[PDB]
Amino acid sequence: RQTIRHSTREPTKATTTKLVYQIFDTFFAEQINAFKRRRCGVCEVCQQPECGKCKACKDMVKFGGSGRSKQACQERRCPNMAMKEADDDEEVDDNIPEMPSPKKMHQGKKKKQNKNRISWVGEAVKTDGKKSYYKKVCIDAETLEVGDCVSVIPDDSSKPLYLARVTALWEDSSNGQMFHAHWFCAGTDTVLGATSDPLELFLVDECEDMQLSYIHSKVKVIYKAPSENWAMEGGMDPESLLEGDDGKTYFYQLWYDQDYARFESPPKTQPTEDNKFKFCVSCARLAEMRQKEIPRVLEQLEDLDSRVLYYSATKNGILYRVGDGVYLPPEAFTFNIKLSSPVKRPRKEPVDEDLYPEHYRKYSDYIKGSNLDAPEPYRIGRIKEIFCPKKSNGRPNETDIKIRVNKFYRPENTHKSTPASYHADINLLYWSDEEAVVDFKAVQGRCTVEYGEDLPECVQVYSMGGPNRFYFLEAYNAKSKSFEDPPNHARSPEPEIEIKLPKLRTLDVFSGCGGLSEGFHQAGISDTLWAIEMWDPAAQAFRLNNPGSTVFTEDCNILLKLVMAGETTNSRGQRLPQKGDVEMLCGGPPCQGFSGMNRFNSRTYSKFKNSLVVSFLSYCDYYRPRFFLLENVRNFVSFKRSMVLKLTLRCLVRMGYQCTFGVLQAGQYGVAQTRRRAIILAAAPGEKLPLFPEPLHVFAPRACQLSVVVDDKKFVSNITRLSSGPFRTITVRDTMSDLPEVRNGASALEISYNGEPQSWFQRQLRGAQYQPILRDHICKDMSALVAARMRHIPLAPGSDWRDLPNIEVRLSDGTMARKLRYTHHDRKNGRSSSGALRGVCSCVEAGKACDPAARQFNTLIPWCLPHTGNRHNHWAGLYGRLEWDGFFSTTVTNPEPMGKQGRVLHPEQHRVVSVRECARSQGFPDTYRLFGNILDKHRQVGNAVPPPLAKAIGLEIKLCMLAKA
Ligand SMILES: Nc1ncnc2c1ncn2[C@@H]1O[C@H](C[C@@H](N)CC[C@H](N)C(=O)O)[C@@H](O)[C@H]1O
Ligand SMILES: [Zn+2]
Ligand SMILES: [Zn+2]
Ligand SMILES: [Zn+2]
Ligand SMILES: [Zn+2]
Repeated sequence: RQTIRHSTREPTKATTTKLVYQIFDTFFAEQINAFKRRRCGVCEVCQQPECGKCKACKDMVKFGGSGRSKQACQERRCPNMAMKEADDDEEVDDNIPEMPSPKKMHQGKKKKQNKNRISWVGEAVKTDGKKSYYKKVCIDAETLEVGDCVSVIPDDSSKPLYLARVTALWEDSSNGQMFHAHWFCAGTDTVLGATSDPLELFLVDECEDMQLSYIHSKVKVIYKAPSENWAMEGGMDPESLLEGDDGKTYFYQLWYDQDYARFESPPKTQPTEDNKFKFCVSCARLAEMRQKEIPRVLEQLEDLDSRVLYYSATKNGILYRVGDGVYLPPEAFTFNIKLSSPVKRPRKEPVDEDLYPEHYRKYSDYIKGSNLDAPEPYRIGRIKEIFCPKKSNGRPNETDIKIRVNKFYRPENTHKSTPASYHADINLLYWSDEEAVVDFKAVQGRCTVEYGEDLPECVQVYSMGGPNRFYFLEAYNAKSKSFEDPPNHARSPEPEIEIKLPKLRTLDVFSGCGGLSEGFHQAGISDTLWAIEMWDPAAQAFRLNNPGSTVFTEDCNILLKLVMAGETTNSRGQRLPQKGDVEMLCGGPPCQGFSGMNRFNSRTYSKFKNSLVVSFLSYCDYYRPRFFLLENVRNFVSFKRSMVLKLTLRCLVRMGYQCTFGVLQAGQYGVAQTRRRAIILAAAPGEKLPLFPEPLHVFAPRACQLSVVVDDKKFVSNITRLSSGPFRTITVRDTMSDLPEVRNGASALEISYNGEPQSWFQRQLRGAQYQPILRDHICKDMSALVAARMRHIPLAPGSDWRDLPNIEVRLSDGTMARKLRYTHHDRKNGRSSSGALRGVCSCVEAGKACDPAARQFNTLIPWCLPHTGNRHNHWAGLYGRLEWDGFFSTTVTNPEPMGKQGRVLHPEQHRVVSVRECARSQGFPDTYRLFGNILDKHRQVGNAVPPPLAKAIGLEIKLCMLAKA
């Protein structure tokens, strides 16, 4: 801010461990400021013009006075005063990712060296064809045995020096004195970049045979495994095996996946007792990958005239058998039912511009084309046959595996169309005698589809019981467009039980009201015994939902200092968590202060160096939990030239943790809301690093750009579902179609649902509450003028302020709303059809200034919008209504009609979305308790992580727990 222009503006060292501190101390040397609440210049108060008749305005320069009391006009006490939360992915700085996959680094020509003396030492130890392997070799003085590391020189100088481990030494009668090189990857070639230790290397699946003449020199490389007491080493002082070793010698401790930015513990792959002298883990693994991805049929069950049928086939590590469920692209096949195509349009008639003067501002959006709609979910079908053609001789072709399936219908696939999806379970299907033939290769995955009546338990238990589960009760006949019982051939007929490991004691920092913990708990992997939330209202709410937890309502920095000093309890008399108590650490630290993309500064970094991110990493380091989870706004991966992301990974790698990062879209996991979150996963040395959750629901493509660029390298997660998904997208209708109509200003904290749930989504969220009570279906009370605006926004899909009628209106308070007057000729936007001007200030002129007297007040159409319209894409979305078929925007923390981030009017009712509706958009069970005043509740809901999203992530961690032997 320039000064205090009507502004009502409202130790410092973070608690760190010596390891974390030293990692961050290295950067942005200083040798060659508390948060201030701003006001949202949008509410009907900030809009208010300085009256100039009170101690405030009368104490300013404008109204005769001294600029002493910077206090703003009294008629401008912003009720929505707020801190600028970095939770602002409002930058879309990746809407056009134009890049490939990280080309296997070492791909390139190397320089042959002129070592003048290379002679085998000892006698051969094998003779596989033209290859006679040796145990040792001697080059110009130097000596090499397998297991030793060498260095090769790239031909291109734009490439670094290569380091490799010699896994074999042999001599080929056709190539000479060879060796196998298993390449290492230097830290600066990983996402860490220049933030890594200059001596640290990482293992990668890159190797190649090569002539010993390419060897440049011998190099020492030591392995740095986790100590016996790794989990207790948190907080200790930086040790050392030896100085010449970890201090001055190349070392490594982890494996690295360049495509996924995954740092993992070294593979354990074993060597058959046929290659203990020529084993290469890389080849071993690469061999697994090539074989794990060759669609191949197995046992056969019949040999016919033109093709042979098999009982099962395997593709991508998954075994497919006849009768199984399979996922197919929407292109795989069509349904007999003709996808109806609409015709005609409105009976030709333009809009009345005298009445709707700001409607022309909608043409730019229109012509600019509309953004793509969510893809169709997967086609689903039962495997009837698995067959291979027949070679031009008589033998089955395996390079071509085909599958004949039964087409399953989704309710929306029948003649009933989309409306059929409204009340149907998301996993409800219909059997069909329609068949299709596709290439096994087209299969996207395996799924379970069972006849509901023969299930050993109810539909709900079966659905909440496992991934990719579908069911059917009736069959569908497209020809007669009728519903009949399923045939008998449509029924059934190493499966054990459902092992349930104990929950991990979880410490959730910056817990907010609990979204993240709720989802984790729902995944059945955790029990948040300890939470930290400095903001009281949200801390109270966490208490309400987790009676068995210990909630600390204080700066996360004070508690950690206590435990580090040896304290076991705190001033309030609460028991502090100690090493061994925390098995999992999760949280979302605020990034306020360094939310910009611009590079770090010497000053701007000294503050980040003491930010909550460093404090959170300190917690991770000290407690050394089994699994670490850091969630944040998508842009966490970009802030400050990605240094925030690189230093966070760098710090985890230094701790010896396995770690990765990724970006997820919440809408892909069950909510009718767009919200991308950055996710950093870390896992203990003896754990299995989790994978990111594969999308469950199809969602708008433009909202699903998940890739990330760091220092010109593109990273993606393990996610393979990029076009379709198992379930249809969840809409606003799915979210709140069942809610009782309330009015602007609703305050009844407890009302009746007055009806039954309608959508599958609603069924899940209202739960199995004995005496169901609809809570918090309350919404902000808008001024008589704002309310008037809302009731005048059409219900037609995509209506907003640009649809308001320029008419005089009496208000609920009694005053009259005047018409907006077009006073200046805007040469850019022209005139209306009748000849009316379109400008509302002098600025629409040639550079001209803003005649302060040109401002208008209390006009249905807000003067400010056409005023600055041309420079904000016509403020599309303001006073806009949510669409029943659409989704919420990143759930607002304080719904405002003219708020940038705000497209918040209810689909049909003339009000802004209620607290409960917002909680629905986040996936919170209707029984989830919130605490505080209405604005406090909105904040709670909005800052939280959507449970469905955290649940998905939680299930990935669960898989790792079950896999640990
Ligand atoms: N120094 C601090 N110590 C503890 N909590 C803080 C601190 N600074 C901010 N917070 C709280 O951190 C939270 C950040 C939230 N956006 C996180 C929400 C959370 N992941 C959820 O699912 O509900 C807010 O509730 C803040 O009030
Ligand atoms: Zn305001
Ligand atoms: Zn005043
Ligand atoms: Zn190899
Ligand atoms: Zn102006």
